[PDB]
Amino acid sequence: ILDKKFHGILDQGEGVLIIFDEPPVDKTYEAALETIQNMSKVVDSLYNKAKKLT
Amino acid sequence: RPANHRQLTFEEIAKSAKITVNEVELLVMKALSVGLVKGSIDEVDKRVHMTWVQPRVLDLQQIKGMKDRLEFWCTDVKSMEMLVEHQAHDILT
Amino acid sequence: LLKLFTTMELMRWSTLVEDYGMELRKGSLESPATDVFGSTEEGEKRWKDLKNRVVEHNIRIMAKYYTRITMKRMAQLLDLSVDESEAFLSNLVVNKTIFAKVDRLAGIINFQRPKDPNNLLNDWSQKLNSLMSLVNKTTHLIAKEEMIHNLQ
Amino acid sequence: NYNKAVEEEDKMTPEQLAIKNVGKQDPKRHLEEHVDVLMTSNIVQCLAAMLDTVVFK
Amino acid sequence: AVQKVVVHPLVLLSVVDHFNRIGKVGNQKRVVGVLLGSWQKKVLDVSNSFAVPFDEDDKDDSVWFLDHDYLENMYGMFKKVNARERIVGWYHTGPKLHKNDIAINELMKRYCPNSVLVIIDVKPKDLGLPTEAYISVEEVHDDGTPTSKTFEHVTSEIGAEEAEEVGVEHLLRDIKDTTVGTLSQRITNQVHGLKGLNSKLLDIRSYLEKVATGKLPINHQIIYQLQDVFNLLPDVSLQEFVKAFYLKTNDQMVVVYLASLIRSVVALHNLINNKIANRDAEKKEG
Repeated sequence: ILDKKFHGILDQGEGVLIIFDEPPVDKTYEAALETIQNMSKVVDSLYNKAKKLT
Repeated sequence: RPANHRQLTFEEIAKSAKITVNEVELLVMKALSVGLVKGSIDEVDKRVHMTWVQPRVLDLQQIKGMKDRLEFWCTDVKSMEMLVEHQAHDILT
Repeated sequence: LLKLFTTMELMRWSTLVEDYGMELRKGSLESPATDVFGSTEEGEKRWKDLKNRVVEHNIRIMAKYYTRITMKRMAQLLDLSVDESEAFLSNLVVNKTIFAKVDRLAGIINFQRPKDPNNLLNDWSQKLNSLMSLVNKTTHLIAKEEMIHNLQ
Repeated sequence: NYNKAVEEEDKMTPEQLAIKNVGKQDPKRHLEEHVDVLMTSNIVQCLAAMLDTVVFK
Repeated sequence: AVQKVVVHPLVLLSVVDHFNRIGKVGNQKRVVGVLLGSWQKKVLDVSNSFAVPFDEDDKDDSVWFLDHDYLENMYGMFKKVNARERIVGWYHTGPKLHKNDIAINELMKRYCPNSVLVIIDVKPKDLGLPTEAYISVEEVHDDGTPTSKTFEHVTSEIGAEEAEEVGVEHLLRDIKDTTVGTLSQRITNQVHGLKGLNSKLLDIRSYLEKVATGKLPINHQIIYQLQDVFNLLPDVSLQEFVKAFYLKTNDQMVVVYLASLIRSVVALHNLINNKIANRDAEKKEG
């Protein structure tokens, strides 16, 4: 699991291993991380703002 | 029954169909071979599930009293069309 | 044989013993029985390859009604035990012909499809199949309407 | 996926708006063509989300 | 097994000027003509037609007039202008049928693999589709009579081939391409909702007149077997789409996640550079 050769969940209580996985969602990932970059760029425009003001 | 609970229990089947619990499975797999109904029958609850069927030949009293579905459909999808359009009324634009 | 090839019609295996074993009780040609089931360490493997037929082909006829079954009911339908069930589950899961997933937290498991693997496919299948049906509807309801209102 | 793959080069423009004082001849404007596509395309998607609740009743 | 054709309304303007002929020649009120063309596939295209001088008695309605002075030598003309655009069918107005249509079809069926009686629309106010096709059919019955020939609804559309908009889209002078989702969708909502539900009123016309004063195709074989398809989901209280409501949360998932994320980027889009242009204009106007 820690080397990603095996994607699932083990158990000790009921003793039931269960394999499943679904990592990639670029609808979330690519969009929101590019919005983080967008917000960094808007912070870079905050000095055009703070320059036109004062 | 037009209504839901289309995950029907096997009970009416084994009562009125003169069949047993070990043979409801054959009763609907032979119907899969027939091909007029193709249920996704439950087998953890033993429930005989209802999917699409081949309905009837004639229900002339329900050819007359299908208004409670047809005119139901007509005036209610019409009214809700008028309601969607009436909430988005003045963006006629 | 051929009636056992289409849906396999979940018969009694001792009626298979009747059919495929009273061929030695033939006052005629027994050379079919001699060539097929007169063999012992090949013909006995054919008898149990036909037990492999009942499990194999009847899992392929029972593959419809799953996503919900326990294990005892699968023993009560495969016409064999739970131990013969688990041995056949073993050799057919290493077959891995259709994607199985079996588990004994309580035993409600089965041979299965990939277990409804998708999101919006349900919207696609259900609503677009049913609604493109409902858009073909009006296009041939005008058909029926004109053809019946030619006369009345 | 179009509307992300072109949005990263859309946001390669405000870095070019950081010209610290002024070092750019006129706005060279690439704001548009990703307002309108998003606008009408997701209007289509939200009214498509309407469409099942419309046709069904 | 024919779905759709491609329609040039150019010879429908020939239908228009023969609709100008019939208003000033005499007793012939309806426009009846002959539809040339060429089977290409299940999809098809039409480039020319012509309009017969036709009369039809009100008494014993099987009285056709399709002159072979007007068919054979005009067919020589239409063959001389092109070998490709030959016969494919004919056309008359109204929506329904008159009686003699079957024999008018079978007249020119001897020339064509499948002659088509596309019933045409000169004064369009209809609720469904424009002009629509009918193919040769042998469906007879489950009863086994002598073979039925009443040409069944084997549909059509108005397809668009190619350029012609030198004429057409200069002749528009009014219309606009709606950037879809700009009340184009509610034009469609109006037309398909209202015009499919009063098509459902045509269906209640069927399902009321064929109940009160309507016989033999009352449950023909396709009324009840399609009341099946009507019985996809007609149910009583709220029809309980119990799977489909969390599945509709799974639907609304994608839409309003793009709304939140993407329309917040739209907020960033308009707002940040709008403040740039705005406040620059504002105080750099000093």
